[PDB]
Amino acid sequence: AAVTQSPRNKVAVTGGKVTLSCNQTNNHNNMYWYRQDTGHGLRLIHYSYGAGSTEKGDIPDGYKASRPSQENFSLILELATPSQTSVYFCASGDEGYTQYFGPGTRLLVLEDLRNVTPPKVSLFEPSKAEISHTQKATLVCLATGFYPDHVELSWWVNGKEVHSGVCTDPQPLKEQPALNDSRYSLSSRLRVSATFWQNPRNHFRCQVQFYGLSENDEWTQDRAKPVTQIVSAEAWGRA
Amino acid sequence: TQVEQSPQSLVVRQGENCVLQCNYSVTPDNHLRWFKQDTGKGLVSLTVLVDQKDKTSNGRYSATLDKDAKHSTLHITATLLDDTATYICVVGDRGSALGRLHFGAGTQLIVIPDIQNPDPAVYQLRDSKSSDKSVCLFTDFDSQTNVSQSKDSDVYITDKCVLDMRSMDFKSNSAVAWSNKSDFACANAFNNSIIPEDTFFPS
Amino acid sequence: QKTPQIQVYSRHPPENGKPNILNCYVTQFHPPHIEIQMLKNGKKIPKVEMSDMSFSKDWSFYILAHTEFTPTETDTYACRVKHASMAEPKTVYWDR
Amino acid sequence: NYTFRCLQMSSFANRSWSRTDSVVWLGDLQTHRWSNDSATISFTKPWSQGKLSNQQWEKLQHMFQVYRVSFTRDIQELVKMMSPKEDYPIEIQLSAGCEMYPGNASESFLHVAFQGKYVVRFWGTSWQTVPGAPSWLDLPIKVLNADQGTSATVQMLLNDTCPLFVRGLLEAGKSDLEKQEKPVAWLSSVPSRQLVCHVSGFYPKPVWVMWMRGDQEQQGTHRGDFLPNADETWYLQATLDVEAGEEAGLACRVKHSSLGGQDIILYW
Ligand SMILES: CCCCCCCCCCCCCCCCCCCCCCCCCC(=O)N[C@@H](CN[C@H]1C[C@H](O)[C@@H](O)[C@H](O)[C@H]1O)[C@H](O)[C@H](O)CCCCCCCCCCCCCC
Ligand SMILES: *[C@@H]1O[C@H](CO[C@H]2O[C@@H](C)[C@@H](O)[C@@H](O)[C@@H]2O)[C@@H](O[C@@H]2O[C@H](CO)[C@@H](O[C@@H]3O[C@H](CO)[C@@H](O)[C@H](O)[C@@H]3O)[C@H](O)[C@H]2NC(C)=O)[C@H](O)[C@H]1NC(C)=O
Ligand SMILES: *[C@@H]1O[C@H](CO)[C@@H](O[C@@H]2O[C@H](CO)[C@@H](O)[C@H](O)[C@H]2NC(C)=O)[C@H](O)[C@H]1NC(C)=O
Ligand SMILES: *[C@@H]1O[C@H](CO)[C@@H](O)[C@H](O)[C@H]1NC(C)=O
Repeated sequence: AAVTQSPRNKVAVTGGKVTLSCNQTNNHNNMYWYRQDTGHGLRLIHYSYGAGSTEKGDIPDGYKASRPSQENFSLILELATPSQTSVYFCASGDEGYTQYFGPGTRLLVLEDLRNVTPPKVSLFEPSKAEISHTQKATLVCLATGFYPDHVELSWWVNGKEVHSGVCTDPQPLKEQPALNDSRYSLSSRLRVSATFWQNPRNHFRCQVQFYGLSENDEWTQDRAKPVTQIVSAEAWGRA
Repeated sequence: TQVEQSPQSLVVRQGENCVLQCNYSVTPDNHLRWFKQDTGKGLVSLTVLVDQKDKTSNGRYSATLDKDAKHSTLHITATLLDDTATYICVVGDRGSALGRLHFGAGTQLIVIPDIQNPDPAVYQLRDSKSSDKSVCLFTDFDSQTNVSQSKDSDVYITDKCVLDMRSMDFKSNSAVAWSNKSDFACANAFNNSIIPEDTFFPS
Repeated sequence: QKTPQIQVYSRHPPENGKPNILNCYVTQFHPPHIEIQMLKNGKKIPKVEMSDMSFSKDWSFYILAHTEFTPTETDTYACRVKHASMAEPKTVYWDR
Repeated sequence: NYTFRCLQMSSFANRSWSRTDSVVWLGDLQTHRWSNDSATISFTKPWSQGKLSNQQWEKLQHMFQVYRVSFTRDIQELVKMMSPKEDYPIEIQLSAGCEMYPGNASESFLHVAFQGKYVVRFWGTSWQTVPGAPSWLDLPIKVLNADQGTSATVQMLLNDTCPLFVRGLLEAGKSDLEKQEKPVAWLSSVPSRQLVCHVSGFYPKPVWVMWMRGDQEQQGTHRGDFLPNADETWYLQATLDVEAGEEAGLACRVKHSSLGGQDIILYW
């Protein structure tokens, strides 16, 4: 019983309209919306017993629900506030008690979008000293100069994602801590065997999925519009 | 709150056992469920307890439920690195869709991985497109080594990070350091840090 | 909706100047929400005891109202009932 | 040969306001009472606890205490589930209990009425709709049957608890159930003339009332309904239609178990 949520990550401005949606193909009559905040368990906002039905949960204020069909259940934020910064979980179920949860949606509501900037991604090639000492090769990816901190870094080898030998900083790093609107930095590491890196046919790529502005969001600055985009750095293996 | 969890935070070494408590006041109590949630991820169901005095198991996880005492424990035998997650207790008040789920704030578990053969070193790595730009890699240090933040504001040092080469059964700690300054060297990158007395600096 | 049936009767043989108990039996009504008054000369009696509301096998509600009274040649006793099924309150007078 | 009845009546005026009241009958005598205002079940007889220990009663009352709160919130959610098919006000009645027979034989029942019409019963191991019930109820039935814990509990209440509780209730209540209260009769005439024979204060309910001239039973005798008194006794009146002037010679004869062969003959 699979449940999908869209979008998976959203950066929004105060007063903007935000629509969080989730799809379910299980033919379940019942669907539920939760939000998760540090120091709290999941809390019910709205729920539905079928198409056309919307019911207030425990904390419905500032939220509107919509059930146009059996498959789709949407949480609508007509006037977004910074207090609606949370992780939103959607769930479905039939007559049983079991609720099948979606993957979650990270929402960040900012006061102004003036400081939103995409990252610069750089890939750093393994040290020859490391290769001859450990027989292993560590690649380092570096995402810099981005705001806000809503980014997804992933490692790709020959068009396929790799998880083994990968660890990424738990939280992004503030480039200038003194500033309240400081831009962020983030590092990651992919460690492989020396013999794998020495292969000139393995194509290594680090990509950062940045979440910023939408095409609908207006932009009145001289610089390029900081839209939701993928920024990437790339290197080939070498002897 | 009707569902309380203890402990709040928990730090444990690899291979060690731990027990997580969940107490509640939810009336009535049909079933109790334990979730596992990796940092910023989904809710993976571990087990469901349904009987007055119930016991369940799932690989290395085992659980109990006493509905007279309104109490549940989750035991994790031989902790691994992947167990590093928040663990959530959930009580449902009906045996059907009419039920409301009552969530606990969770128990945060951190498992410290066992480093087999420590070989601490500081390497210099260079940008694939730019020869001039570079980073410093402090790696292969044991678990009880603290990586301190930079004394200079123009220098950036990341916190400890452990990666798992699951193909080789190999784990190693790591930290990255870089600076915007031109005259910057890796040998001086970890001055304000309690590093081992046998660190490797390449000639 | 079902209109209530009201029956007014005494517990003991009625005679003038002798204390007695008067009963008001309201039956066959739905919904259960009811207002029952026992009147003396049109004026409400304050000490009117009420049995708990119950229903028969046919799901229709019934309730017994009773109060202490002393019948005379001159005094008039009645039972007044307001229900949703009736536009007007129905008053049934006691007759020996 | 007695019938044990738990009569629950629940009113739902709107989304918020709700009320549930219960009364318990063994035959025609009230044993328990549970007003919405009360957190606990009240005894209306000294022996209402039956042959159950205090620990057994506390555990049983607590089950119902949880039920009332649960049932209330359940219905409210079921209304939400069917909207806009069904709406407030909503009246729900439950008739639960067991009929007792000679020896160790009994039969239990749990009947549910919606808006004054019988629609749902618990039969065997599940909830089911009876003939005549609306089809929309199939979803609530599907939802209630999903609750395995409730199913097991209800089965235990019907199969085991009810027969055992009442069987012990008849022992402790033997004195009140087998009581004999004497009827008292009086006559009156209402113009139309109709002669009325009032019979009041008798227990148990079985009684014989007939208008007679000597040894001749009058066919035109019409018995009314059995009306209850406050002191848990019965009232009944028999009417006879006669021509004005033919009252003389007529007598009302009353037969009841309490009199013991001494029938009340009341001449006019
Ligand atoms: C039966 C008589 C036995 C004799 C007892 C003697 C004692 C005498 C005193 C009696 C006084 C009490 C008043 C009597 C009132 C009559 C009660 C009838 C019995 C009801 C059974 C209660 C036990 C169930 C457990 C019970 O309390 N169940 C509740 C709560 N269930 C929880 C808690 C339980 O411990 C657990 O497991 C379950 O797994 C879990 O889900 C359900 O939420 C029920 O769904 C509640 C409603 C059940 C009734 C459904 C009627 C169908 C209505 C459908 C209409 C559709 C609506 C249209 C919109
Ligand atoms: C309680 O007793 C019932 C028997 O009927 C009672 O129903 C209650 C509500 C009450 O009115 C009481 O007076 C009645 O006597 C039991 O219900 C029966 O359960 C059995 C087994 O679970 C069912 O048998 C089935 O048979 C088919 C065909 O052989 C099989 O394929 C199935 O697997 C199953 O075994 C049967 O349908 C039920 N009987 C009726 C009439 O519905 C109930 O089990 C019992 N509960 C407890 C806890 O003792
Ligand atoms: C019937 O009883 C219930 C339960 O005692 C009452 O509901 C409670 O009402 C109070 C005050 O309004 C609230 O504080 C509680 O939250 C309610 N209790 C529960 C368990 O929900 C209800 O008000 C009563 N009905 C009437 C008409 O008096
Ligand atoms: C619900 O019904 C009650 C009684 O009929 C009434 O007093 C109350 O105003 C109603 N509640 C609402 C919210 O309208």
